[PDB]
This record gives sequence, structure tokens and C-alpha cells, in this order.
Amino acid sequence: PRNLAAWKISIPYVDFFEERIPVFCIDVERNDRRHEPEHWSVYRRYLEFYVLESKLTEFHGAFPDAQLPSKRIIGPKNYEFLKSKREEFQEYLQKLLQHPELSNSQLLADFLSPNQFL
Repeated sequence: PRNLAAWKISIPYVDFFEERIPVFCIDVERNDRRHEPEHWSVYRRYLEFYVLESKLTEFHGAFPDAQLPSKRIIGPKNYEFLKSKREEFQEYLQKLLQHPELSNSQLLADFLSPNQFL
């Protein structure tokens, strides 16, 4: 029985994919089963977070306590800028996981599962 509140995540660093596009590396731990629990990593682009927020809020309505900051329209989304947003983005996801409304969210699960948000 899926329960995202029993999933712990962190974004320990920013990496590169394709070494061309910068991405957040999201470590996931899944504790809604099992001694040792399940764990993996996922790589998400800056823009994918905004699509997640758009899609979640469309389906579930807004979350006052969990808001992404304004999307950068003018300027580069390079390594140092992703690095500057790491902690905010980590906190955003962690708060989402504790919303009862999202404890069985397919969007959030897909977002936090390896291998949609374009």
C-alpha cells in the first residue's frame, strides 16, 4: 500500500547528464515496506520541477506551504545557479511528501522514480 510520507529524499549535489545539461541528483529512500529499505537516485532538470508544480496544483489545487520560487526567465540555468537552488528545491519536495493529499500521488512517485515532465 503506497505511502509517500514514508519516503525520505535529499538532493545531495548537482551533476551533469547527456556532460552537457546540469541536473539535480535526488536520492530516494522508500520505507513503506520491508530489514533494509529500498533506495535509488533520480536526476531531474531545473525545468522539470516547475512542470511538476504546475501539474500537481492543476490536479490537487495549490499548496500554500510548498511553493517553488519564481522561474528564472532572464539569465543562465547553469551549474552555479542550480547549486544555489538545491536547498530550496530539496525542502519543496520534502514538504510535498508530507501532504496527506499526495501520499499516493502518481505524478510525485513518477517524478521520484528512475527512468513526462518536459
